[PDB]
Amino acid sequence: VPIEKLQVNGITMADVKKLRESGLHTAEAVAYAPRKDLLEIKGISEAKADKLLNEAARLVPMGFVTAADFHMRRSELICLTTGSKNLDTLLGGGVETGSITELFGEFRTGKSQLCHTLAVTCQIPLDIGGGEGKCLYIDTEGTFRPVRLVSIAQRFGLDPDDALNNVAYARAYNADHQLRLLDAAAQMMSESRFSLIVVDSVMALYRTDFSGRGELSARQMHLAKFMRALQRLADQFGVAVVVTNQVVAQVDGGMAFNPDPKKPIGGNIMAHSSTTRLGFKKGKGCQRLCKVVDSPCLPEAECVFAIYEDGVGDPREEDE
Amino acid sequence: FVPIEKLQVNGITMADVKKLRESGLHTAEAVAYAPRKDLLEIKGISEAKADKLLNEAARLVPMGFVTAADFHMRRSELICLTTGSKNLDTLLGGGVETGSITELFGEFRTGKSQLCHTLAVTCQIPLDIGGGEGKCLYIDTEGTFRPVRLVSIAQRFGLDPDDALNNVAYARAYNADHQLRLLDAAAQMMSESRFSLIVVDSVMALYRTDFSGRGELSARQMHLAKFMRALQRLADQFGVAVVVTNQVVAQVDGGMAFNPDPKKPIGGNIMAHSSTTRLGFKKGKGCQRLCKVVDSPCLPEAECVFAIYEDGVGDPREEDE
Amino acid sequence: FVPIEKLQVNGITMADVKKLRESGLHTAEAVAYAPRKDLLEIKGISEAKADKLLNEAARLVPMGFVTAADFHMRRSELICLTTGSKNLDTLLGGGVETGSITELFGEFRTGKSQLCHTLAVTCQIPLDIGGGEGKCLYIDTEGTFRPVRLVSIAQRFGLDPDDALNNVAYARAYNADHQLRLLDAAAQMMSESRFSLIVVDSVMALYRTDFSGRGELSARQMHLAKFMRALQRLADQFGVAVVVTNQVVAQVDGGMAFNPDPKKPIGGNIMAHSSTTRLGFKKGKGCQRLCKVVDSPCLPEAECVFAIYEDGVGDPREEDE
Amino acid sequence: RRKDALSAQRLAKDPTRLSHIQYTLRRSFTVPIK
Amino acid sequence: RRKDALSAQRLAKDPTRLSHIQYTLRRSFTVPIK
Amino acid sequence: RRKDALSAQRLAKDPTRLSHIQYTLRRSFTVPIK
DNA sequence: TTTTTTTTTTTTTTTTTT
Ligand SMILES: Nc1ncnc2c1ncn2[C@@H]1O[C@H](COP(=O)(O)OP(=O)(O)OP(=O)(O)O)[C@@H](O)[C@H]1O
Ligand SMILES: Nc1ncnc2c1ncn2[C@@H]1O[C@H](COP(=O)(O)OP(=O)(O)OP(=O)(O)O)[C@@H](O)[C@H]1O
Ligand SMILES: Nc1ncnc2c1ncn2[C@@H]1O[C@H](COP(=O)(O)OP(=O)(O)OP(=O)(O)O)[C@@H](O)[C@H]1O
Ligand SMILES: [Mg+2]
Ligand SMILES: [Mg+2]
Ligand SMILES: [Mg+2]
Ligand SMILES: [Mg+2]
Ligand SMILES: [Mg+2]
Ligand SMILES: [Mg+2]
Ligand SMILES: [Mg+2]
Repeated sequence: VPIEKLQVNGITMADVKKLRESGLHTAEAVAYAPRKDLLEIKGISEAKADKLLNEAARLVPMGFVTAADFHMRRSELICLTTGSKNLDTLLGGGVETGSITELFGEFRTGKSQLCHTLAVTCQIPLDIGGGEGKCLYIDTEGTFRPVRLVSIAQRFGLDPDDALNNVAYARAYNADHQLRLLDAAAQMMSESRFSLIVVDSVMALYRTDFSGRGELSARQMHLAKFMRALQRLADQFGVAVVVTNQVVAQVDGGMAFNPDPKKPIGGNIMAHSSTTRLGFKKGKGCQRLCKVVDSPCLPEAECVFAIYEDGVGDPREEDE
Repeated sequence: FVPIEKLQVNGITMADVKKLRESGLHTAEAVAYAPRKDLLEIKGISEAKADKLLNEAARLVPMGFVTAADFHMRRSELICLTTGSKNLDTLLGGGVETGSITELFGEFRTGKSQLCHTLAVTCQIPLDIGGGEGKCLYIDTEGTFRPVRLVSIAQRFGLDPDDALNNVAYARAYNADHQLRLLDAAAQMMSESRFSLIVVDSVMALYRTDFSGRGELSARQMHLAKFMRALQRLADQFGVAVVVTNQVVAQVDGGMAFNPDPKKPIGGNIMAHSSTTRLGFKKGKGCQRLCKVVDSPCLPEAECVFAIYEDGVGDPREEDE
Repeated sequence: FVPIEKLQVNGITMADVKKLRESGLHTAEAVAYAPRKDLLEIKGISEAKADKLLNEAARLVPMGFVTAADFHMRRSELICLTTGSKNLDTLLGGGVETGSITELFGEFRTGKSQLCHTLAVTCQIPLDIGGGEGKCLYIDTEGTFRPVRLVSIAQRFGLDPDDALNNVAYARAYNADHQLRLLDAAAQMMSESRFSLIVVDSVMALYRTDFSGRGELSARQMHLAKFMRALQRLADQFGVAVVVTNQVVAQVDGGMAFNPDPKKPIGGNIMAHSSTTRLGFKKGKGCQRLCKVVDSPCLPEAECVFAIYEDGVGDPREEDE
Repeated sequence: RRKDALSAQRLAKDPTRLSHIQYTLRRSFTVPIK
Repeated sequence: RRKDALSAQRLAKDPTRLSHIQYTLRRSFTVPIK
Repeated sequence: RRKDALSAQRLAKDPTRLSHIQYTLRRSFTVPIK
């Protein structure tokens, strides 16, 4: 819903441009935003803010809906194929739009390869399992490689030039820049249709930006704000969100019950914010193991997927 | 309960009833429990009219002293909702209790949302088996509601999936103000049809990000106290079970080593004092989970083991052992 | 790169610039990449002045989005440094890539320092033969640097030994603090004159002894993370190829029998994630050595054989076969 | 079990119960030992 | 599948669906057993 | 190959490049199939 | 012309060795 629909009942274009400069680009963003943040905007009065809130509430519903209608609505949600039948079976058709998916594991587990595969496959038509929309990439480690995108698009028969042109790329150098890039991303997705957002990696900058136990609270709260903004963007635009995370080995071997001494970074905030969590491990050769850790609707299981020059796929009999 | 229409006596106009309904008061109990200040804050209400309304509400709703024997025999007839697990049912002494606040806290993948779904679907079965025979209301603050689980569990209990889905109301909150405002709509809805369960998953999710810094801590705590007071008042009015979900964080200050668990729930003292019963959840082996009663005015402290299967929460099987 | 002197606009004084230079920031890119907190904590800068500096830096260098095609065509022109061996060039798809972190890990006597010595010379030959046409910087933490090898390698490539020795800067670190502090002088040196290669051999030579025990592990890991992050800023600023050498350790606990190699590089998750590319070295027969790519965002896993001779690292000869 | 066990309408609809409560409240105290 | 399956605008353009939701929400409760 | 390929000064010196990037980012989405 | 009252309220993990 365009924000220009708010140009009624004494609302001035200056108010709309101020809201756009403040990061709000759609009526849904205005509706979701609380009154406190609206009051923080310069040149906005309490009565004008109340009028804006009422107008937004009129445009988008916020009441109670029966479970049957919600179920039939979610039954039509778009799922993006990952190029592997095993992954699609484990995720029940692929990654789900409007939800946060996290991939965690050690290095050389192919998380970036899966991100590239998702970025390229978001452009193929729906009947094959795509999303038919542009992709947005935020890189925090300088590991983006367009060669993989070109090769994988060659696998799917897409035009490499169009595939490269339909993918937007950006790099963040600090936590503040990473948070600030979200405003530009929201503006771009308001001006044109997108389907996928990829963040690799979320916790790379926070490890060095914040120092000591004294700054732990600030780092955790900044991460919470970043994930809240990501979730707001996700349910505002309905695009899939994928984030990658690192791991750390726990020195204290007190919890010997868990055979794996590696746990993802971010702690409780990171664990609670993410809707779905997938852990990655390395097998033999090009094979890798993917395990669902947390999911509101999926059982715990494992799958095997291989990485080849054309991207992520099902393991071949030669690898068995 | 007592419908508010009984207040249309002794010169009370229907416009006053409309004003009260618009102000959030929908039952005679709501008028009786409301203090003088809140009534005076309503536009178009005179002091004499407020006094007359208070007198009429007190006449209909008894508010005096009652001997403990009658209170005991009254509480002995409360409806308790089964959780689908006999091991967990024994610890609760018959299941969750209507007219009370139950809180579940723990880390992720501990099955709190699964238990909430099981309670939401089991409140419709006949009470002779352990149900409540009423509609359920769901408020989601994390976008984690999944009707597929409800359909599967309803299939487990031999219930019609269509009616089970139609008997559950669902809503999502995007900020603290909207979450608080949704209670008005919930109260309006329950004044027309019989409900038995209200679930909030999760209470503390939005307040963590909505209020920023140490300076805004007081406002956040005041808003949370207001929300919990509203929940308690609603439960008292309609006598429905209330279940809330809470998150947990690790205390970095490892100076005290007496408690082996370095994780404590979010909410501070307000959540601890307001909630009536508190249950902590931990992950066991496989699909098994551990539940522990932390605070309860009637139940002793103990632990229990349950499990999660495709058809919901239940007792662990010998295969998992 | 844009010099910091261009920043003295719109009320910016020379005193602020000299204070920033004393603080370790020598380029406008350093100011742009610097977080607001770190810029503000420096004494002598106001919040408004810091905001003005950030705005000017954002104006000078781009920080927004860009299409993938333009990034790909820009990357296609990146300079790769030849290593003197055709097998290694084929394995790496051109040679050592500038602007990325390359790690060489393996046992002793495997020739890790030989590749660094070869790159110290090949970084000065003209671009047409895979060179860099820039000065080299060397950081030594084990007392292994030997100019004789550099002289021999320069003789192999036909470069003047005097010019080759004069075009390379050498420094030795005695502790972790000195190792980190050397980067401050290195940034100024590379800002005053053009450089193309930085070599660190080895990164964890001092960290193993400086920090001991489980209590000091967190501080050591954090210090290593800060060192690698500073290296990443430096590489991004100047676009010079960064090469680091690492040692190996034998895992006593043979629980993970799936891995036939009982030796793994030290550093843990920080070292594993920080490095963009990782190459493992093993000893072959005679002068032959085996190089294997472990982690690479764009290269497949493979192995190759390279020989070491008096003139440096090269392709194996038929006599050694 | 009853759907409105704790409802105030149950107490309001039984004046005899309220009269019994009032009578028991003001009856003279006795030692509860048999 | 639809481009705007979860978009709120889909609910805004269909007042009949909202009316049906409101009618179903306040319809009298019945035992969901055939 | 260029000595200042990945340097940020290259983009700042070509405003036409930035204008083309902005125009390409804002063009409407099309299916990348011939 | 006179003549003060009276506190609230918690956050939040890190990290291998041999
Ligand atoms: N072109 C390629 N062809 C085949 N395999 C490749 C190719 N590029 C990379 N790989 C494989 O992928 C691995 C690294 O993949 P990727 O970077 O996605 O891993 P990751 O675990 O997510 O890493 P990081 O933590 O560094 O981001 C390589 O070690 C290699 O096995
Ligand atoms: N259909 C299912 N069959 C089996 N296990 C399932 C099923 N759906 C979910 N699970 C399991 O239930 C767990 C997640 O439960 P739940 O969503 O209630 O988590 P939670 O601990 O309450 O966390 P949250 O804070 O994310 O709500 C996971 O272990 C998941 O594998
Ligand atoms: N002048 C030389 N001519 C030929 N071969 C040499 C010469 N100097 C060294 N070597 C070879 O190189 C080996 C040592 O190489 P180098 O010091 O690079 O190894 P390394 O594995 O990196 O060592 P470290 O772990 O001690 O740094 C010698 O054992 C020898 O085989
Ligand atoms: Mg990767
Ligand atoms: Mg979860
Ligand atoms: Mg849950
Ligand atoms: Mg208590
Ligand atoms: Mg040696
Ligand atoms: Mg050596
Ligand atoms: Mg890597």
